[PDB]
Amino acid sequence: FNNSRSDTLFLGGEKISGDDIRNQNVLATMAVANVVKSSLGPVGLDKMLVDDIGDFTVTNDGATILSLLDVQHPAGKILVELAQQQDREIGDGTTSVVIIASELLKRANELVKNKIHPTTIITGFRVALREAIRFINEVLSTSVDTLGKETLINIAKTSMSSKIIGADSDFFSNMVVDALLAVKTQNSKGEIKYPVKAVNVLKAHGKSATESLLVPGYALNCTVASQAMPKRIAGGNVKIACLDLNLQKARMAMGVQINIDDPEQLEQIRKREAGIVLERVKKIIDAGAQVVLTTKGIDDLCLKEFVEAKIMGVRRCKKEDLRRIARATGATLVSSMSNLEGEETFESSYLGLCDEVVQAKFSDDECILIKGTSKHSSSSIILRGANDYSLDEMERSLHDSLSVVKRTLESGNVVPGGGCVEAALNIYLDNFATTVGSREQLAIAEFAAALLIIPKTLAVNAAKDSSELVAKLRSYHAASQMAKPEDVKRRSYRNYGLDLIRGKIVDEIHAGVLEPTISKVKSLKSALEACVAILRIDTMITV
Amino acid sequence: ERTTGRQAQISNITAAKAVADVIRTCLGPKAMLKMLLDPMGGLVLTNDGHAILREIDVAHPAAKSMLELSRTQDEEVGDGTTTVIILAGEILAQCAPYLIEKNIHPVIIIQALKKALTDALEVIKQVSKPVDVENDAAMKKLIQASIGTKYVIHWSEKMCELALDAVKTVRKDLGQTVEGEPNFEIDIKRYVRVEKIPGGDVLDSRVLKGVLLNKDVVHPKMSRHIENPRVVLLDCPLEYKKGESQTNIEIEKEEDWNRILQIEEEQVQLMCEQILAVRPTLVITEKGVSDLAQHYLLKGGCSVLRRVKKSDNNRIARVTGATIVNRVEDLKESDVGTNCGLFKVEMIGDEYFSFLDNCKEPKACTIMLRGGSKDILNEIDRNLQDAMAVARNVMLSPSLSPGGGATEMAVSVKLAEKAKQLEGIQQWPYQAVADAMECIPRTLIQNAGGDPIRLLSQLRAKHAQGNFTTGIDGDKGKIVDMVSYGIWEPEVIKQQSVKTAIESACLLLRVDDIVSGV
Repeated sequence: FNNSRSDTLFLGGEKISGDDIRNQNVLATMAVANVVKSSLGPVGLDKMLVDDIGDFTVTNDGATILSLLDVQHPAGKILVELAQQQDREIGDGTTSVVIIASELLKRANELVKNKIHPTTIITGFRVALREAIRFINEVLSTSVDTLGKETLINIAKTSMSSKIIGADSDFFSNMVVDALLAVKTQNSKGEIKYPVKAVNVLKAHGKSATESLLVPGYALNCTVASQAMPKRIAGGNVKIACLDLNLQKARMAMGVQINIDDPEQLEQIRKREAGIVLERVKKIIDAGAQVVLTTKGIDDLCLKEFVEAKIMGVRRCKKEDLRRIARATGATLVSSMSNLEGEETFESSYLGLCDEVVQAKFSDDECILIKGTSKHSSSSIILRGANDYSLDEMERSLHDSLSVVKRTLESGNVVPGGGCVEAALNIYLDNFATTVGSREQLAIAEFAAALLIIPKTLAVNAAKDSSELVAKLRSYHAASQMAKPEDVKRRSYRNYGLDLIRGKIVDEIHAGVLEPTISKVKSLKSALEACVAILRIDTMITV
Repeated sequence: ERTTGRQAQISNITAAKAVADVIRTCLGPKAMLKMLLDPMGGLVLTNDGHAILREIDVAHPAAKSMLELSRTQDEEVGDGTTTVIILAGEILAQCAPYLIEKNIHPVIIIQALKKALTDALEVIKQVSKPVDVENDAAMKKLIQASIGTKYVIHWSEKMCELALDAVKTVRKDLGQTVEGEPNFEIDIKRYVRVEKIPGGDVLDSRVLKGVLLNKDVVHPKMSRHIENPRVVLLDCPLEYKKGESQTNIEIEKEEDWNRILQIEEEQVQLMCEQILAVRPTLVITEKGVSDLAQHYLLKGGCSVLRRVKKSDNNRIARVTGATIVNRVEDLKESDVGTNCGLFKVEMIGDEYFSFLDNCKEPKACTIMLRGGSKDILNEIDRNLQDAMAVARNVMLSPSLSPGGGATEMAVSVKLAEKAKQLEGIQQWPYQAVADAMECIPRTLIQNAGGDPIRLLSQLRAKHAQGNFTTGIDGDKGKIVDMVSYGIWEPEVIKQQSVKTAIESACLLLRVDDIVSGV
């Protein structure tokens, strides 16, 4: 079975060449693929990795499974190192690359046995790749289904399917998607990107989950501690002060107690202490601040001056939120006031600019809402739910559901998953093969067949009959190519993939199974390049 | 090298079944003994389920996962060590023919097990009965369940007192729409912390509301009780103040040495003046206190406690409310500790302590154990922990489940009723849990010495037609009512037992390959 007893090539070692090393290479690459194969897809099963000491871990991460696999043949190490490189360019797909690469090598070995030279297999595979990539560009789509319809809600519903909030996903998934669509922005130099850390989250147990609110702006958890001011200020526009340093009456010192026998002296002290802090208030008023957001609070005498000036002083603001409000309004978060000997805001230097500020009551919560800043690209969601337990879990599900949708939206160039690209390529490359008429079509046809290992593996991991699902999958894609040259159809049949939960063929674009373009182009090339490196080995010397 | 496909499934279940067998004799008050044969010339007869699993090496990683199940159970609740291991093993055994004979994909197996868990959890609640956890006498009867058949049975009145008062104090009994709902969260390990002080006897132990500090004081004779307590927490020591920059002092005349000494005294005083300015009554500093500082503060009408770590100052801050301040000069007048009943500095067992007992319950307490020797102190502590674990399990939920295998049999019968209504391939692995649950009433009969089939069949029939309080008499082996023969256990244990047993089985069932590598 093993390749030994060379009895040729008088060197200090053995010689393995020809069909011997070629079959050995096939066995090695299959041995590696047989380990990672079952991790493909969200429905797949994990595997156990046990070390030489006595410890183990269980994971479905293809990168970890491959890296921690004991591989005694360099033919398999090439594919493990390939996956390690994949992580450094894409960050995912390691499982699908090894699976494809193994199938291509196995198929190639059959071509060799049928008297197709390895050089013509390598050539044909590369020719197929060039057309395969060009095909991906045709099924390529951008961010769609946001105007007049939403499919992004199926992305959020999927991410919430394991969360307590999932029961109300028919109502909340709109908030996840709408919160993100409303804040589509540009970070720098026209990148065009959805915000990473946008959409603040609050909670209150005042009503049922369907009463959760989406606010187009910052909901700052704070109050004004007085009814003197109206709940709506700055009809035309607002200057906003985002301050940390308090506006409390001056003290002689925190460790000193004022002991006065003559009331006249105490009144003089209290008035001077007010006079000191009023320097901060007066400069805030003179700088035109209509809303004063102070973290450590505003004194009663200081608020009085603001109220009389028709300025809304806000007490007990959250500094962490002011960091984002300040930037959104163009303001500077003031950790301390000073100029040289006195203190000031330098004539609206620390202040920002925004449209409207309102004081909203949320039924057991209370915020000052900052809406319409110079540039915010953010929002706030206030979560409601069955009980406090659900509120904390709902926040976690919101953070996750936002991340999943943003990752899909992060790429402006996406392709359907679920085997759509692989099965669609299967049809296209099978047709391409017929236009050669010489030798390459043999490798091209086998290349197309190899691509089907992915929709096959996904079905197996779903506990479904992979033969019917793949046959039906290909049938839809074949139809989408039949009408392609004419554009005459009742249905495009295009982008239909494997539903790995219900076991049927679905429209993946609406279902929400999307992968970025770069994943499919890189995966096809990565698998091929490793295959070529192994197919080029017709001799091994073992010293 | 590796075990793939059905090799992993058979190997994982095979090992887990072997682990379950080890401890099948450990169930019930009539548990039988096992002989543990060491690599050395010794042998251990200890029948504790934890020790048996700990002291017996296992080979297969699946068996090691089973060991982790028991370790997790021990951390979550005070019991169930053998229940989760026996049950999880039987669940795997019941799923075995479905993976092999029926060729049911592991994905199908796992889905049904999750559904069976949900239903099992409901039934455990339905068959349970409430107890008024606010009736101390009723609680004492429950706590004694874990104290009897032990040498310390004659302590059980005091053990119940210590356990019940401490857990009630720390129980986060709160609900509101703003600060959230702790849902009666109890963590006795962090909040009920117990301290052992030499001297006295078990009857002299007390639960304190506050912090018990083991550090000594600057003088043994200081005020013990304060009318208006004010507490200072400082890091920085009270010693000669030095600058941060370069200083060069050149003395020629000896007379100027006294001037330096006077300055050194002043700098220490100035630190104490800032402390005294805010009219404190107890000052705690992490670092030391100079001899001058000791007199400077005491003469001001306050007590001084030294060498108290930040970790203790955090506890002091919770029960006093005092803010920890690093630099002495920055101490604020807002640092208070009022409504504190005592600052007692009593020396107990020839060791100095400091007590901050107050009238507050800031989600924490300390148990102070007394005893005439370290052995007595350890014996009280080690046995008290059992009482406290039960007090936690009961006070965390007023529902008690029937024992003697009754609860597990009720789950078996009720799951069977639902199984007939479950459509699809999942019907098969769903039954697996329904049958597996009966490993408990079955094992109890075997360890009692009865007929595992004839008595189990009668037990099932009683639940099928009658009530769910029918169980096995541990001593007689007869089928008896669990209200007449009270063997009731907190629901908390039963819910976690079935939960972690099924989840553990799922972790092994879903692994179809074990491969080697580093």
